[PDB]
Amino acid sequence: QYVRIKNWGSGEILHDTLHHKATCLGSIMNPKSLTRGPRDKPTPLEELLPHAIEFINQYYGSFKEAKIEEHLARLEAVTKEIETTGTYQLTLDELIFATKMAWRNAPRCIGRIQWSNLQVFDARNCSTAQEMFQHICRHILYATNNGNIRSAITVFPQRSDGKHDFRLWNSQLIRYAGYQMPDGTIRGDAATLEFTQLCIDLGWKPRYGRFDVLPLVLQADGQDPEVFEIPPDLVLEVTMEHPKYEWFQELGLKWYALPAVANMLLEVGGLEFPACPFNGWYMGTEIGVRDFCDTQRYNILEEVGRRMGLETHTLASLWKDRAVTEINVAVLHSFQKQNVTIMDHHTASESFMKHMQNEYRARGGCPADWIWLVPPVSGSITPVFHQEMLNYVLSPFYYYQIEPWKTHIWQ
Amino acid sequence: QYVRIKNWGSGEILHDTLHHKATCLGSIMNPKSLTRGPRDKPTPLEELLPHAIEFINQYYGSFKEAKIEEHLARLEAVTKEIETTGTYQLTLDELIFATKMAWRNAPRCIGRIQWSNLQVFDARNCSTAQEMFQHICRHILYATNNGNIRSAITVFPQRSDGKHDFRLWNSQLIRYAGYQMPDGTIRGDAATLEFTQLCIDLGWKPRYGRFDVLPLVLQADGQDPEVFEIPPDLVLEVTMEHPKYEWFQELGLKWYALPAVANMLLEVGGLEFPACPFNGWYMGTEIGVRDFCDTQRYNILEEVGRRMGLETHTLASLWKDRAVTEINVAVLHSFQKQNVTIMDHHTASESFMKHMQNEYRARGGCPADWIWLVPPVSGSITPVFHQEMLNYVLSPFYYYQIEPWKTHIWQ
Ligand code: HEM
Ligand code: HEM
Ligand SMILES: N#Cc1ccc(Cl)cc1O[C@H](CCN)c1ccccc1
Ligand SMILES: N#Cc1ccc(Cl)cc1O[C@H](CCN)c1ccccc1
Ligand SMILES: C[C@H](O)[C@H](O)[C@H]1CNc2nc(N)[nH]c(=O)c2N1
Ligand SMILES: C[C@H](O)[C@H](O)[C@H]1CNc2nc(N)[nH]c(=O)c2N1
Repeated sequence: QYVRIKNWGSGEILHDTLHHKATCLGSIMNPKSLTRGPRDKPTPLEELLPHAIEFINQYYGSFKEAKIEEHLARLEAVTKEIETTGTYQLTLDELIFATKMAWRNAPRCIGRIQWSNLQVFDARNCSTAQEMFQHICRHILYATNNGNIRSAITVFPQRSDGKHDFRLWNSQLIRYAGYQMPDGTIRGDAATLEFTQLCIDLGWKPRYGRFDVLPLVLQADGQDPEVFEIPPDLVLEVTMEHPKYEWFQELGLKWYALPAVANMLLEVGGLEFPACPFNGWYMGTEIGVRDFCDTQRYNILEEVGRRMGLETHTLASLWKDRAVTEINVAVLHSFQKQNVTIMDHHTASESFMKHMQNEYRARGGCPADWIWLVPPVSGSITPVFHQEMLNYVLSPFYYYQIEPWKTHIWQ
Repeated sequence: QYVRIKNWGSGEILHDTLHHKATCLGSIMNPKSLTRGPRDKPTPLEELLPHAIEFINQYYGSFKEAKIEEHLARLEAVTKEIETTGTYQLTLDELIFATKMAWRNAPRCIGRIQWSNLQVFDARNCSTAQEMFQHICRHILYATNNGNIRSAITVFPQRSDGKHDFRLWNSQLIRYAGYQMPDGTIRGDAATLEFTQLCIDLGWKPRYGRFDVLPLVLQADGQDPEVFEIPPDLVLEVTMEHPKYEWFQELGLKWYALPAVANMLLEVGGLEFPACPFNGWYMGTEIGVRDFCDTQRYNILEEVGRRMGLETHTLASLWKDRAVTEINVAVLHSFQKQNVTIMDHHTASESFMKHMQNEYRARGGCPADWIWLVPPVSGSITPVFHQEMLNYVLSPFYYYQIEPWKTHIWQ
């Protein structure tokens, strides 16, 4: 059967079949259903082996020209591998496939039309935190590409017993430090207060700035994490300026060009990769609305309002809506001016709609979390708002993890 | 136990207990879980009687000063009533309580801080469509109050066997007609195309305008529906003007002052009221963003853009965000100028947050559908966006219904 899905803007109807391949608390950010926690022992054969077979089938079934001999031979090899060793190793080709599929299956990602365009750095041979650091640097460097942003993923060694996990303690590859000031005030990124403390506690020298790039906190083979400063030549920044307001530059705002997730787990055919940093390119509203205007972040709304000469004390004036748009054009303008890849939320919405349509035609569905896909600003002025969606967990998938410091056994 | 809920903007944590009193497909507009369909026979005693007792307990348990004698006597009376007659009648006091509770339990309503402030018109003695019409007129008149908008509800007779249902075939008490033009174009409200046809098909004279107020299509005691024109002196309208753009008036826009839902079903202690029109007052973004800017409605965005002299062909310019805000200030300004109650989305968001906080303190929860509660524009600039919510069906509740024309047996 199917689930009937309606696009209220265009009246269009779609039939979801794909939800049958799946594995209200919808407005929860980090639900347990979206988390893949730690392990003390390897995954039971009873659950590993069927998952593995399904992946191999999915992998071979994706081929335009089917190769039955290779498929059955690989099915045989993998089965024998799991039954005798208690685990298995993917081929590079299978890993590349897994990373794209997991992105294709990320319900919270608006940039999925790009799913097939991903550079994969195989770091499964990695053994030390220094080698992890080198892989992360190469990733930052490749992905940054002097502002011509490229989507990439670095896949570190898979979880074995769960006592030898490779982990990136950071939220993101590039992110700013947040300090609780003696004044009671907060400096920089209020969202990294706890993690900034962790870095300081592990020997990081805090420069006490508003835009201090946090260090890499790398855990290799279950060992205690090691702190590494990101070479500043690798961190590309965009200084904020408005195309009409000269005073915008005076706010002294900047942002990093690279949106890279550092802390997620890639699940593929029973295998778990607890260290697999990935990136795309920015969507303007993420910096302009979330990073600059949330009270839990840089919180600049009032200042941009006052400087525009608006009624900052009457909500009914819509000064907040007026200010947010200027911040958003500034973000867009600044990235454009400085030759750095950025996408506006309107263009992204249309792109996702095209992708979703392609996905229903290609496989009878697209897992999509409406709450995440709808831009944080101008919702209904956007096609995705009027689109009914089905949110489900397929495989391969990118899961959240429990924060490493909460489960790590020290030395 | 409880469910831990986080407000990411203020870091605040709440514990939901109330979800235990309840009865992903979250982005679906009219799910079956939110619908209460028709009946051929009265509700089985096995399901009616326990629901009835729970309501009586809830009603008596709401008293500041408990009345055990009255409670047990009413429990006894109701039980005897259901066991012997197969149904029961609420007291006016119980009905008033039920209507407010159902509003308090409406997860999709941002105006809930007002839940206790509701005028209840008891029309349970109604027998004809002409009497229904008189009750609706009195409601429109009371609620309108010359622009000083008051929340009201008219409760028509409860469902008996389901073959004698009282129904309002309209979506809303006041709404504009939508016509498919010979030109292939659409005139007026594109969202009422099908229902406008139904009215024409039932003998309504279409005036072929952009703002033609639809007639009342009233079904009393299971009879065939009757068409009634709303007395125009009862329909208060706000003509749209911008406080700075003189050309805004030239767009020739207007909207009705009264947001009144006509088609929902009130469920209370096993009883179903399939005709119970209710209203509040407008939240600006509903007219400005949804009614004026959706492609499925009045679709004015491009015209407001051009007239502002903007890059209507480059999405990256953020012309849509620029235009929507002006439309929104126009809506707000026009209702203010014309002394008609309206609430901006920023003020409404703050109000709901205060309400939600009061609700967790008062009963350990607040059923809330995030997708609906977050304004259609300026999401994150709003406190409700950062609030994690739990969506569940309590009782009393306002359910959707299957469109009457789809199930009605004609004469
Ligand atoms: C190439 C351009 C891309 C764009 C414009 C894009 C954009 C986004 C945006 C806007 C979000 C919402 C993030 C948030 O609010 O926290 C997101 C989330 C996500 N994206 Fe993409 N994305 C892109 C590429 C990628 C890539 C390359 C992958 C993986 C290989 C990916 C995986 C995800 C995942 C897993 C999430 C959810 C993250 C979370 O739950 O915190 N995206 N993406
Ligand atoms: C007094 C001021 C009020 C405000 C500002 C308010 C505002 C709203 C808004 C903005 C919505 C979203 C509607 C949509 O997008 O379709 C809504 C939905 C709702 N409200 Fe309220 N409301 C108010 C009063 C009421 C009253 C008096 C009741 C019932 C007695 C009520 C019952 C509901 C219900 C049941 C829904 C969901 C309607 C649907 O699912 O289509 N509201 N309200
Ligand atoms: N915009 C954007 C975006 C693009 C790709 C990816 Cl992986 C994530 C993205 O956004 C998220 C926003 C989380 N606050 C993000 C994640 C990691 C680094 C920087 C930004
Ligand atoms: N705004 C608003 C609003 C206030 C109270 C109620 Cl009952 C409903 C409201 O909005 C809905 C929007 C549906 N498109 C509404 C329902 C019925 C008539 C007019 C407006
Ligand atoms: C698909 C999605 O459910 C739909 O388009 C929703 C989104 N949020 C909404 N929120 C409100 N208040 N009213 C609506 O009609 C909608 N439409
Ligand atoms: C409570 C709610 O889940 C939360 O505040 C969400 C809303 N939608 C979002 N959408 C995206 N892309 N990113 C987010 O962080 C959030 N935050």
